Amino acid sequence: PTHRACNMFLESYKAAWILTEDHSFEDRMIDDLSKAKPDPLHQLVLHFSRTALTEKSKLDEDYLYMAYADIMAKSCEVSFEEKEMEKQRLLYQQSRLHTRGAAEMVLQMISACKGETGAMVSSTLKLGISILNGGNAEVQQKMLDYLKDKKEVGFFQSIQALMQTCSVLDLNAFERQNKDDEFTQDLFRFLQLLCEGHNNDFQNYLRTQTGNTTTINIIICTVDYLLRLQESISDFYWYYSGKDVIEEQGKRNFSKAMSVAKQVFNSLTEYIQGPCTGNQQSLAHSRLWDAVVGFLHVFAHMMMKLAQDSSQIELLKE
Amino acid sequence: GVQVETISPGDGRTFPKRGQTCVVHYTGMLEDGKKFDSSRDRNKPFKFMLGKQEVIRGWEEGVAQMSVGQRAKLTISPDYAYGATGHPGIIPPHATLVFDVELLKLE
Amino acid sequence: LRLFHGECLTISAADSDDQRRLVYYEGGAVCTHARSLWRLEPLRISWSGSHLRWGQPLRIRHVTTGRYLALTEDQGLVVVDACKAHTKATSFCFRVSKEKLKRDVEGMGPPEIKYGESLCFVQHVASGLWLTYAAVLKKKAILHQEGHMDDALFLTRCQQEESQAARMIHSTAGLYNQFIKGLDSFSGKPRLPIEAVILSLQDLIGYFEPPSEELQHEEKQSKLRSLRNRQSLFQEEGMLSLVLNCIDRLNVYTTYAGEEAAESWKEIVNLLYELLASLIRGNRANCALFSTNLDWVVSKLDRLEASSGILEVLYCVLIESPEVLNIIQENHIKSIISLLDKHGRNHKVLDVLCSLCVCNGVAVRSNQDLITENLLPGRELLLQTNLINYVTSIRPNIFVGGKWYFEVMVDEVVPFLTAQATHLRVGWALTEGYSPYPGGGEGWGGNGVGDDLYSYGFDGLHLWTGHVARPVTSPGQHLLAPEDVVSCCLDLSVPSISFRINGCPVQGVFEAFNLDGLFFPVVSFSAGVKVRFLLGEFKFL
Amino acid sequence: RMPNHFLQVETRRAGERLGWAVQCQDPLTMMALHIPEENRCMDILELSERLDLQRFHSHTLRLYRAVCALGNNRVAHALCSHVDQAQLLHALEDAHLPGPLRAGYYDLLISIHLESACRSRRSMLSEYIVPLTPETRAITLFPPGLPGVGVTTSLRPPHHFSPPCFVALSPAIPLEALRDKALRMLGEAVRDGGQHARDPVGGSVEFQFVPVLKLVSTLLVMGIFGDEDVKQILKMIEPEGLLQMKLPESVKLQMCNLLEYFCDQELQHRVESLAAFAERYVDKLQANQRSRDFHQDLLAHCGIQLETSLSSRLRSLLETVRLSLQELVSHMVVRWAQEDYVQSPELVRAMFSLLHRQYDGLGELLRALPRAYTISPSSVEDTMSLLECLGQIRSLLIVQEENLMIQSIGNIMNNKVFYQHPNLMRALGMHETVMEVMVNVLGPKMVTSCCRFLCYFCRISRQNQRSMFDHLSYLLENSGITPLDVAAASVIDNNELALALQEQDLEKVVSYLAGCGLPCGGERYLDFLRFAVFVNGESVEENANVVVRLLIRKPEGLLAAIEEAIRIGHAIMSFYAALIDLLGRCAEALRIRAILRSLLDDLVGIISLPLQI
Repeated sequence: PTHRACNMFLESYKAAWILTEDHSFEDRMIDDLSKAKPDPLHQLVLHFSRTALTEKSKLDEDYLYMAYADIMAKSCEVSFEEKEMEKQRLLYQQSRLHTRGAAEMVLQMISACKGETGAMVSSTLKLGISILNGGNAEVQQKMLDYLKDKKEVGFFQSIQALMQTCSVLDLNAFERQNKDDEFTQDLFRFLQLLCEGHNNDFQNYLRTQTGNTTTINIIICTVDYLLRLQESISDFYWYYSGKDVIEEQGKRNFSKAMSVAKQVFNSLTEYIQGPCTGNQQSLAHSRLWDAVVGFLHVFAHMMMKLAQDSSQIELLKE
Repeated sequence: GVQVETISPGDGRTFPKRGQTCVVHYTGMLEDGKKFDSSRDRNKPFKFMLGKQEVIRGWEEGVAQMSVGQRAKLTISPDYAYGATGHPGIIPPHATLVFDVELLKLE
Repeated sequence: LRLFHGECLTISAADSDDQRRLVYYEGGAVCTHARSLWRLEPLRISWSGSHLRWGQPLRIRHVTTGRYLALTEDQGLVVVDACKAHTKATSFCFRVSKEKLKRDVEGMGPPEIKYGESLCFVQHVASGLWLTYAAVLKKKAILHQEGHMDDALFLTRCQQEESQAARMIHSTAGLYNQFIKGLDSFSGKPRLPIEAVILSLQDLIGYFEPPSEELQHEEKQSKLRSLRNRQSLFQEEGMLSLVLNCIDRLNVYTTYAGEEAAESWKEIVNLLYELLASLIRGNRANCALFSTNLDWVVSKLDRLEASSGILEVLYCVLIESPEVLNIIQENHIKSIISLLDKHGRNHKVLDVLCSLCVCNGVAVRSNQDLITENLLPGRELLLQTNLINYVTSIRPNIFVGGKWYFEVMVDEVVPFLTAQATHLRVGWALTEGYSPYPGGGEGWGGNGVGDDLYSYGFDGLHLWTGHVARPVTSPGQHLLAPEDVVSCCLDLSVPSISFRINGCPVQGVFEAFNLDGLFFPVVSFSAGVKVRFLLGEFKFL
Repeated sequence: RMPNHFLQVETRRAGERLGWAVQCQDPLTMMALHIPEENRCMDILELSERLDLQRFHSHTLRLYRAVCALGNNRVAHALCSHVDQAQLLHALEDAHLPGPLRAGYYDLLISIHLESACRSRRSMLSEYIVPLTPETRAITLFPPGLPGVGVTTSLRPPHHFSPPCFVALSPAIPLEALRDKALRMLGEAVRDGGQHARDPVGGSVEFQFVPVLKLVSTLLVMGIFGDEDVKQILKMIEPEGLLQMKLPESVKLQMCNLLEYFCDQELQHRVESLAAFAERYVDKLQANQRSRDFHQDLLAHCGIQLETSLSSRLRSLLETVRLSLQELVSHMVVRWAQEDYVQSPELVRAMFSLLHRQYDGLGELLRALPRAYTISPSSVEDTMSLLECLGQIRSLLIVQEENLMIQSIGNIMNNKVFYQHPNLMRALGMHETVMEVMVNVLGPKMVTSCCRFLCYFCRISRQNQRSMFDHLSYLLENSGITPLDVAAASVIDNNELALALQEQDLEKVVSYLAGCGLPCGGERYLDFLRFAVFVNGESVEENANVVVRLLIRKPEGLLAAIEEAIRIGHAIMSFYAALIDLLGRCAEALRIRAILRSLLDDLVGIISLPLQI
């Protein structure tokens, strides 16, 4: 069956080997566009900004944007003395995008993509995490400056709306798969990275963003997510509370759920990490205490029974 | 009906018949002299079997009167042309057709 | 400001069965719409803009109607006209809690009710009730003694632009309606706000003027989205219905109303279309409002009074509306094209027709073929074109006033060199008006295009005068063979001319002539073809 | 008096004496539009002064170019009757027309003739479905780089130009004389522009080049040109030059498109040579496995080698897969952004589409491969019958229309390959097209053949059936009244697939039953639920539960309604039957049985239905 075996061989030689880490080119591509009334990298960033700013009801899958956003996403005591050079290299790369307005590009893209959770949004968040990574002050300040200089309003509508969807865990969905969190990871890493370096002004900005026509509290949303997420976790505990021994699928995606709740308590703690008392009062009167209570239920019983056998201690650990 | 008129003489012998592959240059204009077609614009001669009904009736009956090498003005009647329908986009309904046909050769 | 319920407070949409009185909670699209809006007016004239204080009495005012919300025995809770809106029927106040439960502050006063967070139960102080709702999506509200806990109405500020738009809707409706009622007064009475109105029209057009290309893209898209927003904001409130019925009532006349008014009328109507165009430059939905209405536009296309503005309208309708492109059929396009015939080569027209022809992306093929059958085959209308071969003529050096004769033997005719048959008209012509300029000379040019010209030969021989191809028979019934000898004759005073092929007669021909000209022989020619003059080396006598 | 054009070149008089033999040498011709309304002929070259008619007429050309309509051709013959073929060719050859007109006639020569063929061609140019012909074996990724080779093969269906006959499908031109003409035009342009003489033909460099590079660009995407002419093109570009010329931000876009054809064709040669190696290597390896389903996994074992001496051959060719347009494209795009701050976003998007294609051609291959699909050399003719039909439906995607899609979907139904190679079919994405047309129709009796097609498309395979399964929320939102039995066909077979469905879809369907309180639509929805739950054998519980929870609330003495239906239309009884059947397919979950016993409560219906024989 030579045609059959040849198509099959195309499928297998695509399944592997073609998957070489060619992506090392991407980094140099960036600087190749960095070469020099601006610069080509800047041309491309300003072009995507031109795309984000247009009304489109909903943005179309801009393949080229996904691609160049992924490209820029990949663009970013002897161990200490190397570490200063490495962190400074990272800051050089992040500024390599930052001077060229890519921060505002990410911000406008998340804005423009609104409440849909397209893969393209996922790329905007990949790039945003690539730009902030270490928690640059430069970027956070240009982004806050963008968001105040232009009162978008719909930016936080976007984050809120996608976060109303996002991803959870779900019980029946596991019950029928028995026979996708990466984006929530990117997103709350995003919101954490917006607040890293203890930016009081921007945390307070998240709490209300005063200049906009519609106040929207990202923190109470985030706590709402942490809440539905424990609820899913707890029900998922009652799926296994009787079963003692746990299926590896139940020990895999459950761990993913832990990666999520961890990225999110990291987001909240990053929101409150400074003594910005107002965000504290905001999150205090919010329904987080139900959520820490419920994790305390999951963190009581899962914390006891996962200990029962050696295979699950790994999952107890996370 | 159709009213073919001689323009320039041919051999005066070889008239079109059944099954022959007629080869002609021509042009097509309306009553108003508005040209709508012209084979020489293509510089590609037109080839039709006669009596095979691949052509309009006035062309199908009137070219037979023509001889090889002959040029003739086929003032074909519309009824023998595209008729009350009229060829879409080109020929208006009930438009009498005026051809300046030149039969190159029967084949 | 908007009153979000957790969805928001509003009234019935324009041209409702309700006569726009009864209040409703509602979610969905209305939240962005202007009828969702509610001005909050404290009873005091002074310091009304002071921070809203809990429990202070306040009239609530729907903007777009201008009307004040009020309790009323006649129809239960209803928004109502200010003339009827005595304070006792319409007082209200915002409060922290259901429990029940003073001094004026001449100052900005203490801060309290934050937007979107300070929830506020409504209460009618004159009655002590509550803004309850009954339990489609029209969750109707009425005042009631109790009211379940989710009744709280957290407030949300309107945008500047939008409230400006809405108050503008009130002024706009409130001017055009009385304009219309005034138009009705003389419709049945053969024998009016006007310049008041026109200022509103020009100002509404300025208010909708699309942003310049000269603007940088971000400011452009911002002003553009603001434009689309304002367009919708006049869309929900029936501003289009209003402008269209004003155009309806103004289209009756080509002038009743007094002459003082009639002089401004030609402006007004046209101005309206300009105004109308502005509402449909961009937004698709307004074009969807014209989807049923297209035939209307088409008739008003034919009005030829305001003229072009109706065309720009229709063009705005087509450029951004697949629906309208679908609905359109024979009559409308035939009327469009008929307008093309009725004005003469506005390029806007063709822009309209190509806009009919192809929706943004998809083609609409019936419309396409319809454009073809109603344009192309007639050929009479739009600029038809063709690759003509040059004609060029030569004459013997000396002309003629007695009787005269000349031969012209043919030498080398090539029939269909190029697509055209080669040109060889030969014959008499006068000096005074025969100026065969080689580049385009009426018809497709050539000899015989003029009364001055008197010609023979070419394509079955025969003759041309004026331009007409008159087919006089000849014994040979031949063209001009390269062997052939053309022969030509003329007489002084007597207008006779006659021609011979190869020395034998081709009947009589055309007669009467001006002697105003001084006749000379002419030999037109085209392609590589050549001919011998024979003024007298005759080969025939 | 009215000034007018002196006529740029005029006749050769050649008179003498004796008989005074006036004479001429060669033909000359006006490009003469007339105005019938004034009955005045005029050469169009003159038109560049009375420019109101220039605007009007350039818009007449916009109207012809528009009315030819992209994907329409019945109309185009009339446009042959008007614009005239020869007139087009003369319109191209001369270089004194004002430029909107000039570019307008090039646009017409594109549209009236070349454009529809280019639409038939491009979408399939994206596909890479190579034959296993012996001709497709001696390709080699390298010559024993340089694109434009004649060995590109694939399938890629032939052009169909019906000659523009007017006695009694797409209008015809001489393709080769025209390719030569356009080639001479790019050469004349590179020369005259390269001396920087500044007529400039169209009154702008933009008009001097853009229409011509357009005509050549469609002409070349079309696959007209034959190796050496393509060499002429590339020598007029790189050379290795139009590419090195200073340009307006317009011609650069056409260079971006042309060069995009070069890079895309290079991808064609790359994927094709890699498939040819699939033959050249798999023919070897199969002899190795036979010297000694899951066979695919074994092929993956053959693919584990990089981490049986045949493996070294892979260890060279992969490095061939590593690959000088790769210099100039990146260098030139980077030069273009570098020196100009280009605007017109489209040019930019083209530029960096080119640029991303340049720095990641391995990934361009990695995206190109799933659409590529090798084919047995004997059967290809059927695919040749197939592809064109798809073109037809792809012509309908951008729009009677209905009869064509019916006969075409039927022609696809008849094909042997549609049996033998389903993977090619889902790889073409053709069902997505058929659904796309299916939805454009929905918003009749053309819907129907389309549904038979999507249903049978569900029939042909299960792996393909999931490919249809991805669309169910779309297919159900589209079903306001049949696409729903297409979804039913999507759900009919696999149990894993019936488990794969979201509760939201069944919710949409039961919401449709909420909309059926007034019918047949309801029994349809109930039938979709029937396939949704009952599956192969005892109904899946995971879905059945959710369906019953939804049917607690939505599909609303109810048993009396049966006899009321008996006293007669009967379709309401068919709805009650579909309902009691759907509840007859549902059995933790012990309680739901009480929920159904709540609605035996039957009993009398079997007796009444037996009495109604």
